[PDB]
Amino acid sequence: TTVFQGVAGQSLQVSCPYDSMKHWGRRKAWCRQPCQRVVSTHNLWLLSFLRRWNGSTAITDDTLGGTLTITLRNLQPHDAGLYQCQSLHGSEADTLRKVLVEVLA
Amino acid sequence: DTTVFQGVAGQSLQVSCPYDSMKHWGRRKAWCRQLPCQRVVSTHNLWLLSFLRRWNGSTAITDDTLGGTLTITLRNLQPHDAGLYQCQSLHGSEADTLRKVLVEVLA
Amino acid sequence: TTVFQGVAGQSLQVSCPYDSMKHWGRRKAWCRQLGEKGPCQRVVSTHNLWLLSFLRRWNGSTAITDDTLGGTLTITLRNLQPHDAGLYQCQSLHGSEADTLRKVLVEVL
Amino acid sequence: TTVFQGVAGQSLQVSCPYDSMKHWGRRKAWCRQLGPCQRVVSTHNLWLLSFLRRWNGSTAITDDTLGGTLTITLRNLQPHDAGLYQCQSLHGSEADTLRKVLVEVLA
Amino acid sequence: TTVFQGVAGQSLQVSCPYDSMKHWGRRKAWCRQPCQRVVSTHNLWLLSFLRRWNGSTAITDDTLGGTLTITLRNLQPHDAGLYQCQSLHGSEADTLRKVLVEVLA
Amino acid sequence: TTVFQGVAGQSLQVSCPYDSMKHWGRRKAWCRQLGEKGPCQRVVSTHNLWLLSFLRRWNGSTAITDDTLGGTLTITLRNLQPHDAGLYQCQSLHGSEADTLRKVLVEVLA
Ligand SMILES: *[C@@H]1O[C@H](CO)[C@@H](O)[C@H](O)[C@H]1NC(C)=O
Ligand SMILES: *[C@@H]1O[C@H](CO)[C@@H](O)[C@H](O)[C@H]1NC(C)=O
Ligand SMILES: *[C@@H]1O[C@H](CO)[C@@H](O)[C@H](O)[C@H]1NC(C)=O
Ligand SMILES: *[C@@H]1O[C@H](CO)[C@@H](O)[C@H](O)[C@H]1NC(C)=O
Ligand SMILES: *[C@@H]1O[C@H](CO)[C@@H](O)[C@H](O)[C@H]1NC(C)=O
Ligand SMILES: *[C@@H]1O[C@H](CO)[C@@H](O)[C@H](O)[C@H]1NC(C)=O
Repeated sequence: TTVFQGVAGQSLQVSCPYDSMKHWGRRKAWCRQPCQRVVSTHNLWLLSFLRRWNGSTAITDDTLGGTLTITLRNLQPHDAGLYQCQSLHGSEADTLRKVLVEVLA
Repeated sequence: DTTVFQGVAGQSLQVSCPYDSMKHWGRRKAWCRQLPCQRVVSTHNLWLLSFLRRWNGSTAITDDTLGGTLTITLRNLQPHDAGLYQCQSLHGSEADTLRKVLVEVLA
Repeated sequence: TTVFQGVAGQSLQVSCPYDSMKHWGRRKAWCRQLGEKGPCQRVVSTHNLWLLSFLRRWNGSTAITDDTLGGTLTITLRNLQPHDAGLYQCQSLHGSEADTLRKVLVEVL
Repeated sequence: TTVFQGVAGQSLQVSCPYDSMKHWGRRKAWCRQLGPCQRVVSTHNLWLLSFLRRWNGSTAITDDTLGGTLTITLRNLQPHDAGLYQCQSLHGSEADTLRKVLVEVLA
Repeated sequence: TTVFQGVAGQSLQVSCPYDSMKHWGRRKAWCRQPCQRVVSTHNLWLLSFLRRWNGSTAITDDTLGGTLTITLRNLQPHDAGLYQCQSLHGSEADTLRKVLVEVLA
Repeated sequence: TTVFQGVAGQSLQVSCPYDSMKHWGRRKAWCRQLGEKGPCQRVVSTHNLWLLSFLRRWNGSTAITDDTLGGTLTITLRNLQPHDAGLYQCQSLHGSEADTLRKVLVEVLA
């Protein structure tokens, strides 16, 4: 597990490394813990660089470097908890990283 | 603060400007001189080709939007090129400053 | 050891030459070494496909490109800060071993 | 005749500006004074691919023909690399000196 | 109306900037003041970088950076006058810039 | 003819520059010359697919690779031994023929 803390009201940047060759062709998803799915990368894998949003949560993927980037805009106290980066393939979903987010003031 | 770059006259000077790639996602960049900030060069009008080097006179510019770095080349640097400049990020008709740069020329 | 020094807040370019024939076909890595035979932690490596070594790979604020014809490995430390100073290794990968191409001290002015 | 100073064991970049319209369509070369100037590297035989890096030994050359900048890279600079060199613009069978360069190796 | 001044018997380089995306696909012309056409860029717009000559006048176009370059080789007093850079579209021609060429001994 | 000397037991690198435009599309070969314009015993040649000329090709402890853009052929003699010494040709191949790019004397030192 990894912990990311950010000041309230600002953007928090969560980085998620993976093996770019192992997960080649797979979309990624950001979910919160069951595991409520928040956002996934674009349906067209060659457009994984595209920033996609759910509310004030953005996801973007560098598939050459193997870096998945989740952005949390306007970090509120409610946004603390436990989340997962996952790699989707068919119906299954391997966890890439489990992430705990903290807020400060 | 304002970064200082030093180059020898008659040689090429590479000025770099880091920025946050998420904050400025999708935004073109520009390079201008202070006299007001007079525009010198901007990156490609199509953001997905920001890596393509654009020239204006002896100044070139390229953008690496994934790494979050803007690179400006001052070709054949001359003492009259010394002065104050700005890396900017454009959206709508506003120009957010990313870095103030001071260019010094030597012997 | 070779010393590279740069101004803080500006990009620093580090180049490691190597024998292109001895390390033909090998991927490269840049790593940070904290002990004479210390952990030596991976920072960034070249493309998983060796014929695409020339493509810039980013990890964080570090970029790597390899010129396998000239035998020159180029590392870019973007926005150099004091915490970047220290000892690093250019390494050539084969199997699960890494051979040292060059030891590099990064100093920050 | 400009002086380019480089640290030994590191790659030294020599940059060489030229009038891009007066040398249009022309190949460029790097040579070392010995005395006659002996040819080291030249740019791509096809002028429209001059941007493509060409190596001879520990010397590389690339040409940006739009901006009018020629770049030479001395790889792994050694003490025996110091000396006088020349950027040349080729046309027919004559070579015009674009820039005389003194290379200085430090330590 | 910008002024360009060049010593007689030597090359004068006249540069006209323009908006590259606005003029995408359009060829350019150099005209002398009606407006008598002197030289225009290549018929194949993807070869606009090609230097075209009319006598001692040459024209070349950088469609990526949006810079048109006119060269008056071996400038002579009878080349002084008022000129125009133009963008050709369909059958019309829009003035990019008006250029005053001046010569010195 | 130029001499390339190496110490016995270590890799020796031979270089053959050539006019990359003149020899565009031609494979290259390293062969041992045993007579006055006579037998050229072929040792190793670059890849049969010319766009793959960068590929390292082996015969025993001898390797060849070709930089067709810069115009440089590289022969590697790994673990140089006395039986490697001799007169060699760098060749440019076309049809059934061969143009001599360079003549090389390989010498071994203990
Ligand atoms: C956005 O996140 C909420 C939070 O659970 C979820 O209910 C909703 O379905 C998401 N939107 C989309 C389009 O998936
Ligand atoms: C180049 O500079 C001129 C004036 O300095 C300006 O009119 C032109 O639009 C510029 N071009 C670019 C691509 O910035
Ligand atoms: C980037 O760094 C992280 C740890 O900081 C590591 O997990 C990942 O493998 C690295 N990426 C590459 C391509 O080396
Ligand atoms: C490289 O330079 C050397 C002189 O230092 C020369 O003999 C050789 O021919 C050059 N290479 C090419 C491909 O011309
Ligand atoms: C340019 O060419 C046109 C016809 O293409 C001709 O009428 C004109 O005289 C020429 N101008 C010069 C300066 O040669
Ligand atoms: C290796 O070279 C010898 C001559 O030295 C030759 O007879 C043999 O056929 C070569 N083998 C291959 C696989 O090319």
